[PDB]
Amino acid sequence: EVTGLGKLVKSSDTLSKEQVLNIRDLTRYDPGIAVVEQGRGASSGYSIRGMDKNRVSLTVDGVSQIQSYTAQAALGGTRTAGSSGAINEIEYENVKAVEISKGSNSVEQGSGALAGSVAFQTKTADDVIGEGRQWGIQSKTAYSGKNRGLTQSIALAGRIGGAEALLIHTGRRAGEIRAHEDAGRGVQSFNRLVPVEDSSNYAYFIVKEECKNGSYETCKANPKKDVVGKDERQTVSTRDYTGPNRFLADPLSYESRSWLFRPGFRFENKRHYIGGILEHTQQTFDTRDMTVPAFLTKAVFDANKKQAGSLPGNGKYAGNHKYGGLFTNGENGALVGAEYGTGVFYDETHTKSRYGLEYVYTNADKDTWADYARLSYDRQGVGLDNHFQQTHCSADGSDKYCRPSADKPFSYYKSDRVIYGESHRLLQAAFKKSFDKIRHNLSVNLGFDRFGSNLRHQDYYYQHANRAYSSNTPPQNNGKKISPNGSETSPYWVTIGRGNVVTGQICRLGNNTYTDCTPRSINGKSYYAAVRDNVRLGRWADVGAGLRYDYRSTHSDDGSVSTGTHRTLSWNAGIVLKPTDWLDLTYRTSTGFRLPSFAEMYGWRAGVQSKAVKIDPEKSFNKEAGIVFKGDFGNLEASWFNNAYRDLIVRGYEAQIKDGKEEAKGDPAYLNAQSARITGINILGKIDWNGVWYSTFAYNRVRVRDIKKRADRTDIQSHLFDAIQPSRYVVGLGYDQPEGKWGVNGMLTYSKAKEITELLGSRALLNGNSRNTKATARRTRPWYIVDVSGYYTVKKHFTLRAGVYNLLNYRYVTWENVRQTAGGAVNQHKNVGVYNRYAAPGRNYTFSLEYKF
Amino acid sequence: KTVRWCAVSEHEATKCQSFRDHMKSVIPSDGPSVACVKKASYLDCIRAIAANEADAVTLDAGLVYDAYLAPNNLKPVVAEFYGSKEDPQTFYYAVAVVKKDSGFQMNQLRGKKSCHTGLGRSAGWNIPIGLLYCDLPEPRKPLEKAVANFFSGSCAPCADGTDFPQLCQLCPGCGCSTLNQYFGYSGAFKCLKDGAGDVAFVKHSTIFENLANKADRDQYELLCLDNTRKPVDEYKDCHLAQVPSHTVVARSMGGKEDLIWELLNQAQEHFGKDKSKEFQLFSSPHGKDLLFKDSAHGFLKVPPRMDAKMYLGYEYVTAIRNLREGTCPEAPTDECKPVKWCALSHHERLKCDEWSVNSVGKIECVSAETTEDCIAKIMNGEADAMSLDGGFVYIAGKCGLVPVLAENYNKSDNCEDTPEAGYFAVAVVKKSASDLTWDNLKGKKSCHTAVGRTAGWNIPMGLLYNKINHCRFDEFFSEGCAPGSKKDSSLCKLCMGSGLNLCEPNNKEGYYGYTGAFRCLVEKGDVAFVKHQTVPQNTGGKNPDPWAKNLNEKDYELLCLDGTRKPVEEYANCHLARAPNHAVVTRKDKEACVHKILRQQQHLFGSNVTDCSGNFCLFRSETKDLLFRDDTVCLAKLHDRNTYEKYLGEEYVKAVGNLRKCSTSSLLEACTFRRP
Ligand SMILES: *[C@@H]1O[C@H](CO)[C@@H](O[C@@H]2O[C@H](CO)[C@@H](O[C@@H]3O[C@H](CO[C@H]4O[C@H](CO)[C@@H](O[C@@H]5O[C@H](CO)[C@@H](O[C@@H]6O[C@H](CO)[C@H](O)[C@H](O)[C@H]6O)[C@H](O)[C@H]5NC(C)=O)[C@H](O)[C@@H]4O)[C@@H](O)[C@H](O[C@H]4O[C@H](CO)[C@@H](O[C@@H]5O[C@H](CO)[C@@H](O[C@@H]6O[C@H](CO[C@]7(C(=O)O)C[C@H](O)[C@@H](NC(C)=O)[C@H]([C@H](O)[C@H](O)CO)O7)[C@H](O)[C@H](O)[C@H]6O)[C@H](O)[C@H]5NC(C)=O)[C@H](O)[C@@H]4O)[C@@H]3O)[C@H](O)[C@H]2NC(C)=O)[C@H](O)[C@H]1NC(C)=O
Ligand SMILES: *[C@@H]1O[C@H](CO)[C@@H](O[C@@H]2O[C@H](CO)[C@@H](O[C@@H]3O[C@H](CO[C@H]4O[C@H](CO)[C@@H](O[C@@H]5O[C@H](CO)[C@@H](O[C@@H]6O[C@H](CO[C@]7(C(=O)O)C[C@H](O)[C@@H](NC(C)=O)[C@H]([C@H](O)[C@H](O)CO)O7)[C@H](O)[C@H](O)[C@H]6O)[C@H](O)[C@H]5NC(C)=O)[C@H](O)[C@@H]4O)[C@@H](O)[C@H](O[C@H]4O[C@H](CO)[C@@H](O[C@@H]5O[C@H](CO)[C@@H](O)[C@H](O)[C@H]5NC(C)=O)[C@H](O)[C@@H]4O)[C@@H]3O)[C@H](O)[C@H]2NC(C)=O)[C@H](O)[C@H]1NC(C)=O
Ligand SMILES: CCCCCCCCOCCOCCOCCOCCO
Ligand SMILES: CCCCCCCCOCCOCCOCCOCCO
Repeated sequence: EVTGLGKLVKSSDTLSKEQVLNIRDLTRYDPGIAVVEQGRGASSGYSIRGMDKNRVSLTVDGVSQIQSYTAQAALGGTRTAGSSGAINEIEYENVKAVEISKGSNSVEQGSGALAGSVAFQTKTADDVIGEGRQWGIQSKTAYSGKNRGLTQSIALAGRIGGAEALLIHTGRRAGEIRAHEDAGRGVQSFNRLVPVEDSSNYAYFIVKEECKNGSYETCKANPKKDVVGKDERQTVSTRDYTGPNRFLADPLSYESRSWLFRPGFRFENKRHYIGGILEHTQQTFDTRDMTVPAFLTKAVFDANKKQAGSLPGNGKYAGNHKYGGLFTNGENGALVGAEYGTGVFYDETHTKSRYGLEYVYTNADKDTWADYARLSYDRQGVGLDNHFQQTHCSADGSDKYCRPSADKPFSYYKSDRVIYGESHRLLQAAFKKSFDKIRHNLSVNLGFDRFGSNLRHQDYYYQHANRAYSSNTPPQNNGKKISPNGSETSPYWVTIGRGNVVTGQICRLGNNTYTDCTPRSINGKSYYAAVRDNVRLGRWADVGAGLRYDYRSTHSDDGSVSTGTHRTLSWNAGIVLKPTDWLDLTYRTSTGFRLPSFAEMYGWRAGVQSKAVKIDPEKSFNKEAGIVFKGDFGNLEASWFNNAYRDLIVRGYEAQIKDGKEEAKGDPAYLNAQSARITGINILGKIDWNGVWYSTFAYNRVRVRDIKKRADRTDIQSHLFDAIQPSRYVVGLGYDQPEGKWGVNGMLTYSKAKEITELLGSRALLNGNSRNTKATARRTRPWYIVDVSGYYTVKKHFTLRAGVYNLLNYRYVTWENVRQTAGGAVNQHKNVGVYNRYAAPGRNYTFSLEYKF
Repeated sequence: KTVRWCAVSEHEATKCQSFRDHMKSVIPSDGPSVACVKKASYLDCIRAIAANEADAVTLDAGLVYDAYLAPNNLKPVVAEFYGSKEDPQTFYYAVAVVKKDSGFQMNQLRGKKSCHTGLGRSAGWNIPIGLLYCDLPEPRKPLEKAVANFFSGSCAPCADGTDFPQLCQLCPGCGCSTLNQYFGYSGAFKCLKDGAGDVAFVKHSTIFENLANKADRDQYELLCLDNTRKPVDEYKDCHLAQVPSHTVVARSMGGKEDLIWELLNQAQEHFGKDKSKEFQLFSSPHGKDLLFKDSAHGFLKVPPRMDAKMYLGYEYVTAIRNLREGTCPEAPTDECKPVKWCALSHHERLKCDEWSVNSVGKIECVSAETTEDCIAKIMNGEADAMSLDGGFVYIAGKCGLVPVLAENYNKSDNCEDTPEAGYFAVAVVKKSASDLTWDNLKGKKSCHTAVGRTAGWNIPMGLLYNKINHCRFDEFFSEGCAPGSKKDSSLCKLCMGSGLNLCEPNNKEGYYGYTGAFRCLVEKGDVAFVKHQTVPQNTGGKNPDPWAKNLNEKDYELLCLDGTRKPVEEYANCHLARAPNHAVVTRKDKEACVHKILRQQQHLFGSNVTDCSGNFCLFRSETKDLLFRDDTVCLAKLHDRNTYEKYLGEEYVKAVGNLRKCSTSSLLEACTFRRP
């Protein structure tokens, strides 16, 4: 049947069977569809048919989720927060089904379905309440060894009516996903500045506070000698090392809590249903960036001197506290001491809140004008809270809570929080009716959404505690004043007091850089109307078609935001010829479009006034032909696709040709600049092995073809296809007992290497000029792994699960990991450095205990 | 060596004699001779000097521009100064006078009513109309009809009242005499004072010559080109254009120039010149302003490095060029044209070329031999911007340029909003070398980076010029090393670098530069005038070379202006003066655009925010420090310190000046001739 081919459906049961707990487990055996790493342990949506992030739509119960938002980066040579960039991960313990669509799909999922779409539907009371029972309670509890991840879930559901209710609570705590034990084991060295007596014969001083009787004249008889820094070699474990040449991923501390409540009422007649929905899930991704050297070295002290010169008080110290003494320039005018190590932290907080009401009209028998209808209202909010923190007030460490204080001279702290959020107030009408011998299945869908996008920038300040110090001319005694030179007989006259703590607010208003903490607020309304129809043309063929209109209007107080009206037209059509040798000849066509994102609308800024520019939507077109052999053996499916993207949005310049020569006009802006097409192949099948158990097969191979840039644009980096998941084979062999008590499964996955052509390119200039550029510094090698899983149930009640993943301890590095280093990656890693840290996990175990009651 | 003049009218042909009559005074052999040559028009004179049958003609600014033009390239050499010597009216100022608080700026002249001194006149017509030429409504030919439809009624005397009625709306008929109440400088001003017009185009002096009272003139203002107003007594900082009154001009490269001055100066002397008897050169028995203007008080020599366009000025040249060539963009998009950067070497030009390519046209490139040649190219408009050290910001500022952006080296979140103060120029001595102070510095051996450089020369000799009023620093110190000085001077008596590189401002001279100057201190000299980072830069091992490997910064102290000494880290209370970091400078009419684009460029190719291995980086260079310093964090905008005096600081300004007027820079000399 036409609706839907090119789909990939997974149920709640399929999920529990494959023991998927992480977002990465979900498409683990589906080649051609991958999860894009966010950089700090989160994720930023999916990657299909060459495109990723905001080019594949992510929906839950008809409501789109958060857009990936990346704020323009800060100048100044310091570490900052930036926006999260992530897209919110769904709690799988709340979903009944998942519908993944490859290729364009805007008629179904609207804006954002350029290259594909991922749609989730939430569970109901019936998914927990058994066949002949009035209530029910389920209980999944799982441990995943690869990230020391415990997950616990309980689901309550009961019905006395009439009235029904569903209540689900899920708690998850995990850590960093560990790597192969050999990749990143061992030891490494680094330097650390330590105090040493200055050898100069002019390095003498006394301090006023240490002159308890008399004065300089009497106290100079006991001078102290200055101190200087020499660094010393130190060796630590790879886990403890801080610096550029890092062997292990940043330590992650992950937590998730999710609440789902869904009350409902069945009326009389049994064809009327009102129901509410209440979801609140929150995740935290807290890391420490170990790429940052904790300890100061002589190399950086000398560097600062070259620029800033020596510092008053250097080498001099209160009491015997030699260490010291040793302090140098930080950032934001701070002086930082060698006795503390610095630490950098990111505390990300992802919160989704959903409140919705629905009315559902079913009708079988089918005597009224609609066999199915649904009115729904949904208020959703998603917030990504990214809190940067830098401390230099501990011996490492590293402390995230320590602060500069008078008793801690030469300490430092910086805070920076960027909060991104979206809201929908979506009103959806869905009607459905079947007409007739040739049966027509008509479908209409209405939509109204009042939406808003908001980025806040706050808690952005520094603090330091610079020491109270002065070097003074001693009192005259007697005759005339003598300014000392630091000799043993003429030591300096110095006073040293405790540090004075200073705060600086970093935020500015209306200056159009990263430090502009004027909230970026974009609001709007939107409408969609969609008519679809699929007909069964006898037994020989089925034909489907769909049409959709989308309107979107946006406003911002900020006149520089690319704001306006869009009206796009989406349509699809498919055919399934069945000459029935139990083989189907399939051919489908669908359009896809993506409106300018909220980050693209805000535009590129360089601390000067910007005009707003018009942005047309990205568009795509997907032709796909396929053949499937079905029968007693099961089925074997193959398809060839051709997706053509157009009006791709990139940062560049408008171009025009005045007197023969082309030239750039306007500002650097986000414009529709490029088109690109991709072709490929998919094989999918399952064998029955009869034969007189089962097997699975899957294969994907994407290729890039034409890449044409618009003649009215320049400074256009072509297109690095680093998003494309490398060609992969995944075969399966497993046995399910017909009784349904136990089962075994074996999975073999083999991925090709990353094609170097997919990450190479050039930047177009004028007139025939260009510059060759690469996406990453490295590409990945081929690899194969085997997973073995099994289960056992004790009749409806207890059911145990166990999986050994990467049985052969194969040491390899995944491409999806290396992608994080690419230019253009959300929260790109730099500068690597050593690629050991991107190693995939070796042999790992997961265990799940499911209870029904 | 004979010097032939040239006269237009047959009346001044007789005025040109003597000749050998009342000028035959103290004639050697072949030198101070003056002949007469007759030609019809003023053009014929310059066309004659183009050959050789003429050598010297005095011209008004309009013809000075004509004489500069090809093929007969003529250069100005001598000017008629008026008034005092302390206040020589060599140039006048074209000015726009308005009533106080009248509510409009220079870019809002459209639809207003104008008062001119007369059609075709310099300050009253050519300059303002020339400067407005592009804003005029097409067709811009004929010019009168265009101006008439740009203003809402004007008094343009000496113009045709019938063909161009609107140009006589404020004065019916356009009287070309005193009969017209609104004629000339005073007449145009009256047209404003009465309220007939909203703006009067006259000379700076006009309002002071028609309004004797301060309170009366307090009711008037001036329009500045930057779209602000200023009081009428600030014309020097608020004028349409500066213009040379009467300028004598020779045939550039290929014609007696120093002989012409030797004449005209000697011709002053013997007031046979004109402030004794016979014959007063300036006044004529049969005519007015015959050979020279009667208002003249004598002559001054135009500085060597002064070409015509630099002499007439950017504003004037721009206005007249518009008036003649008439070339204006038919598509006035009112957006920013490419910024033309100026490169000082092949390596700078290479990097600039790469930048221009990566900047998709927003940056273009021009080269020049020296720093001063580039500044002059920015002045005349052949270039737009370049980065300059504090020293060259002072001279560029005396030449009418402004700083747009400062180079910043501090790592901070708000780098691009906060301009850094800069560094400190200090005097370094050894602690062992007792007894040294700033007072008894006379007779000691000094170490300078190079003569003419900011911290190494200008500032220290600037503080010392207020001790001994003479540019003989050679005879103040015992000896020393100041690379660039005369070979027979005492400031080369202990340099190094064999050959002819001895005492030469380049790295072949081992004592050139900050580093070399400090090396001079530790090996030969006893006091170095250097940067406050210099000593730590070359101690502790940062300088791996043998002469500096074991050196310790704490072996050295600093000379303070109060006669005391402090260690090298106490520079903040022991310096000569504060100097600013490098700054990008440009013309005033480019300030906004340069500001806009350079800030855009650093967000495209800035320090971080890009992979410097894979792409272009603005702040990285194939050798060292090309275009900008290599440790530039970002370019910071300038609010308060947007002028050269405010950017440099009062300490720097008070320090030099003196040493100025005593300087060697020929560019500074040239710009000082125009201001003042
Ligand atoms: C880049 O990089 C570079 C390099 O590094 C850098 O630079 C640097 O910097 C630094 C600083 O930071 C420095 O150092 C410094 O020095 C000084 C001195 O020296 C100097 O000299 C001169 C004079 O002498 C000067 O000049 C100046 O200038 C400046 C600038 O511009 C200015 O400022 C400004 O101004 C303006 C105009 O007017 C305005 O005013 C504003 O406001 C400002 O900003 C000024 O003014 C001037 N002067 C004066 C003074 O005035 C030059 O510049 C030089 O600098 C010294 O002094 C310092 O000191 C430091 O140290 C010490 C020890 O440690 C400490 O302590 C201090 O001390 C004092 C005395 O004793 C004190 O006072 C006191 O006070 C009290 C009161 O209390 C209190 C309370 O209680 O409240 C506390 C607090 O804290 C305070 N403060 C605050 C902030 O808050 C307060 C006060 O009031 C305030 O004012 C408020 O606001 O208070 C009593 O009452 C009395 O008064 C007394 O006793 C104080 O306190 C303290 N302070 C603190 C803060 O604490 C500290 O630490 C200090 O800091 C030093 O040493 C150097 O030199 C430099 N270098 C160079 C090359 O330049 C930069 O930064 C960068 N850049 C960027 C942009 O990034
Ligand atoms: C924003 O933008 C900013 C710019 O605006 C950015 O700042 C810039 O960033 C730069 C990089 O951070 C920064 O630093 C520069 O770094 C170079 C050094 O090069 C880097 O890489 C080196 C190689 O990796 C390395 O250096 C050495 O290398 C040696 C030799 O290998 C190392 O020894 C190794 O160490 C091991 C360790 O032992 C074992 C061990 O642990 O025991 C065995 C053990 O079993 C294993 N463990 C395992 C296997 O598990 C380990 C393991 O193998 C290793 O860990 C693997 O990594 O090791 C042994 O001890 C053994 O010795 C050996 O194997 C040594 O350890 C390395 N040191 C360090 C610190 O690790 C470093 O990683 C280094 O970072 C500096 O040299 C630069 O300085 C110089 O630059 C120029 C160089 O040519 C020079 O310029 C000259 O100047 C002179 C004078 O004027 C003139 O002549 C010219 O002008 C010019 N000359 C020329 C030729 O042109 C000059 O010398 C200068 O000093 C440079 O400083 C850079 O400073 C800044 N830029 C600026 C302007 O500030 C920044 O990134 C951004 N900021 C932010 C916040 O994002
Ligand atoms: C007027 C806005 C109403 C829309 C809110 C609907 C959801 C209510 O919960 C919001 C709080 O939940 C946290 C999500 O963060 C806020 C998202 O909305 C802000 C973006 O404009
Ligand atoms: C424009 C040309 C720039 C070249 C960019 C790519 C450089 C080549 O990459 C090297 C590929 O080798 C990959 C190494 O990665 C895995 C091998 O080691 C894995 C450890 O298990």
